[PDB]
This record gives sequence, structure tokens and C-alpha cells, in this order.
Amino acid sequence: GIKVFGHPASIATRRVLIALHEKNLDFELVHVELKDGEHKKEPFLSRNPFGQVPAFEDGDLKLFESRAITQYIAHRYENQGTNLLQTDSKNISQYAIMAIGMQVEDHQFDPVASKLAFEQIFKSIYGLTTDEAVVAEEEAKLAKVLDVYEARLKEFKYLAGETFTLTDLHHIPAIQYLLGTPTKKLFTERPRVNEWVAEITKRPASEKVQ
Amino acid sequence: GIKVFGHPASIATRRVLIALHEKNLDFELVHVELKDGEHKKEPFLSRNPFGQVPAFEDGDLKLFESRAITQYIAHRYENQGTNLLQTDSKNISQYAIMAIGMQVEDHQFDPVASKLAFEQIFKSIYGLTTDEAVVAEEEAKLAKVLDVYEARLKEFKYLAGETFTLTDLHHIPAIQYLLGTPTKKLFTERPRVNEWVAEITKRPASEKVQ
Ligand SMILES: CCCCCCSC[C@H](NC(=O)CC[C@H]([NH3+])C(=O)O)C(=O)NCC(=O)O
Ligand SMILES: CCCCCCSC[C@H](NC(=O)CC[C@H]([NH3+])C(=O)O)C(=O)NCC(=O)O
Ligand SMILES: CCCCCCSC[C@H](NC(=O)CC[C@H]([NH3+])C(=O)O)C(=O)NCC(=O)O
Ligand SMILES: CCCCCCSC[C@H](NC(=O)CC[C@H]([NH3+])C(=O)O)C(=O)NCC(=O)O
Repeated sequence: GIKVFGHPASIATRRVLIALHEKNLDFELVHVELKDGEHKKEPFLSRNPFGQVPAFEDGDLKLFESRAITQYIAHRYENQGTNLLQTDSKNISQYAIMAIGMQVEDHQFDPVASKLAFEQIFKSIYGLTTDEAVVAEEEAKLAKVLDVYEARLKEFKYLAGETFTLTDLHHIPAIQYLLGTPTKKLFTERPRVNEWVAEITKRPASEKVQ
Repeated sequence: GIKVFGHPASIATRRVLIALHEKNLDFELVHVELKDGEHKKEPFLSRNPFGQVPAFEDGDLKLFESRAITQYIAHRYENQGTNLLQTDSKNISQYAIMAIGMQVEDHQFDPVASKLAFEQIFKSIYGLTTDEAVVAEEEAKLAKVLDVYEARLKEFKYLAGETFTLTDLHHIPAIQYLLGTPTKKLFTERPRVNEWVAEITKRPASEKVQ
């Protein structure tokens, strides 16, 4: 079967889950206890030597790294449920556009969004003090990336074209967390970005992981 | 026709250049003067809103982000020069293996290798003092990534399998640099990694960018 070895609150794990719900696939979430340092010990290390979640299995195929996993799903199960690739998934040029988008959330958006969620959400649970200077700084970085999405979105319905793809999907887990933080202003204040966010988070697959 | 908008000393630009030499493609490297802040103003900003090199053009098609450019090359010019995809490039599973590897070098290797080259190489040109605490630290992170590679390379000739692919190519520029730095001890003291490094560094397309 298809099993995801991960933790339900992690952004990366959620990214896989949504791809799975989008394709309407049956899978099993095998819970890895981050809290007891499970991700840092055998046998988990055997699934991912870099000791991070998620890890994944489709029958005899074993994968780790969430971007790689979602790409595998979009292709292996292409014609099942929602196609997560470009409408013309044969066109290398169209595909190049989406691959830049995936590359961009990875380098520009994600490290920023993750630091911001760590600061305002993870810390909260354990009563740790949020660094106000870090959060103002990271928000400076985010707005910057968001001004880019804003201009892009003034010409295309979604980031990679007129269709929802892996590029948009990849941004859901982190945005869902930031929307319940005062960082939501950066999304709400930019018209085209706000609407884009409304669309991707209102999807039922997106809703299935919160 | 095909042009690279970058800097010949950049690790990300050399990554695109090696792909082209590998495909036996003719191209123009249009020099973007980083030292003059050329990358942070128009019209470069219209080729890459994030203001980073390289950017790329193949006819009407414009791209940025080196990982996305080298995959474009590997596919669009698939049956030409070297095969940078797996021997069986249609195989979804084999491609998954290669993709995980490209992701690992992006997340685990690159930040580390990049910081180590900035400290020991970049700072040197300006007489800035290389911080040795950071070097020691970052080196500790690299050692452990290379330990993973040593295990893998004991199984397969290359990282994604028995063949040289985009997964390997992507590490060349950073390795070329650190080999002229005292970090080369890390590569050389690891037998399989040592052979692997020599294999991929002695390739003509690799040598044409040094
Ligand atoms: C309840 C709040 C949940 C989200 C908290 C973000 S926690 C900090 C955590 N940091 C890391 O895992 C460090 C490794 C880094 N994510 C990498 O990929 O190299 C993270 O980025 N995690 C990202 C993730 O969950 O995938
Ligand atoms: C109650 C809230 C708990 C929130 C936990 C979030 S941590 C998840 C984190 N995973 C990652 O960073 C995975 C990133 C990886 N690049 C991918 O996309 O798969 C991890 O394993 N980090 C461990 C490490 O980096 O060592
Ligand atoms: C003179 C030999 C120098 C070799 C080391 C390059 S210096 C560091 C350089 N850093 C950047 O470009 C900054 C990236 C980005 N601005 C950030 O937020 O970190 C880099 O990694 N650049 C990546 C690249 O070279 O493409
Ligand atoms: C002696 C100088 C020669 C070495 C200069 C290296 S800087 C190159 C750097 N480019 C990148 O980091 C590219 C990263 C991008 N993720 C990619 O892979 O294309 C850049 O433009 N950085 C500018 C920035 O990020 O602000």
C-alpha cells in the first residue's frame, strides 16, 4: 500500500497528504514521534538517513523528501483525481515554468514561512518567547516574495499558469499556519495574493489536513 | 539563440554552463556584473524578479533558477550529447531516485558547500577574515552529508544509480572550489567519495568552467 511515515503537524508531511487527497488515493499515515526523537533513530534512519519526515512508500518503492514525493504522485497517478501537473503536461516549456515555481517556493518562500511559524506557533506550545526582531525581519522577506507573486498573479490565475499545480499546492501547509498568525496581513493586504490564498486553502483536500 | 545571463565565477552559473557543454550546445554567456549591482536593477530584474544569476533564454523561452534550467536542457536536448537523465528516462521510479538526489544536494549539500566557499574563497579576494568557528561547524555538517554519500556510493557507481546524471552534475561547481581549499580533506579521506569526485571533476565539460 501507500504509507506516509511522518508527523501530522509538520508542513512537509502535510504537503504529501494534500497531494494524496487531491488524487483521492488511499494511504496509511504511519506516525513518527518527533517528540521522542524517533526521527533520529533506527529504524527510521533506514528510511531517511538525514533523519527528517516525511518518508514514503508505494509498494516496494521507498522515497523521502516531500517535493520528490509529490512529483512522483502527480506522475504515477496522473489520471487519477485532480491532475497536479500542467494541463499540457507533455510540453517541456510549460513544465519548465512550473519547475521554476517549485524551485521558487523552495528557495524564497519556504525558509521564510517556516521560521515565521516556528517563532509564532511552535514556541507558543512550550511557552518559549517569540523573538519580535526575528519575526519583523522575516516578514520583511515575505512581503518582498509576496510582491513578486502579486505581479505574477495579476496575469495568471495560479502561479504556474491558468491551472492549480504542484507549485500552488506546495505553498498550502505553511500558508494555512500563517493565516492563524498576525502574518496574515501580508496576504490580506495584497489583493491578487489574498484571492489566490482563498482558492488554495478553500480546497477540500487542503482542508483535510488541518 | 541560447544565452546565459550570469557570472562565470558563480556556482549556480557554472552548473548551467556544465550542462550546456555536456549537451554539446553552442551558447552565449552574457556577463552580468554582480560587483556593480547590475543584478539588482533593470532590465535584469525583468529576467529574474528575485535578482539572482543565472537567468537564461532559449529562443522566446526565458527561465531562471539553475536546477530548473539544467532539467530543461536534459529534456529538451535529451537525444544529443550526454544523457543527463537516467538511462531509462521514461521510468517514473528511476526518475524519483534521481529527483530525491537533486533535492538532497539542494537542501543538505549546497548551503553547507556555499558557506564554506564564501568563507575561504570569497572573503580572500577582499582581505576579509575567514571565520574559523563557522568553517569548523559547517565542515561538521558536510562531513556527515558525505558519510551518507559514502554509504550510497558503495552500492552504486553514482548517486542516482550506475550512471552519471543531473544529480551528480549539480555538485561539480561547489566541489571544484572546495578542492582548492583545506576542506578537500573531507572528500579525500572518504574512499568512494574520493573516486566519485575525481570521476566527475575530470569530465571535459567540468574542466571547461574551472
Ligand atoms: C506547529 C508548528 C509546525 C511548523 C513548525 C516549523 S518547525 C521548525 C522545523 N525546522 C526544521 O525542521 C529544520 C530543517 C529544515 N526544515 C530543512 O529542511 O533543512 C521546520 O522547518 N519544519 C518544517 C516542517 O514542518 O516541514
Ligand atoms: C508539534 C509540532 C512539531 C513540528 C515538527 C516539524 S519538524 C519536520 C522536519 N522536516 C523537514 O524539515 C523536512 C524538509 C525536507 N526538505 C522535505 O521537504 O521533506 C524535521 O524532520 N526536522 C528534523 C530535523 O531537521 O532534524
Ligand atoms: C568567488 C568564489 C565565490 C564562491 C562562493 C559564492 S559566495 C555566496 C553567495 N551568496 C549569495 O548569493 C546570497 C544568496 C541569498 N542572497 C541569500 O539570502 O542568502 C552564493 O552562495 N552564491 C551561489 C553562486 O555562486 O551561484
Ligand atoms: C566574486 C563574485 C563571484 C561569485 C558571485 C556569486 S553570487 C550568485 C548568486 N546566485 C545564486 O545564489 C543562485 C541561486 C538560485 N537558487 C539558483 O540556483 O539559480 C546571486 O546572484 N546572488 C545575489 C543575491 O542572492 O542577492
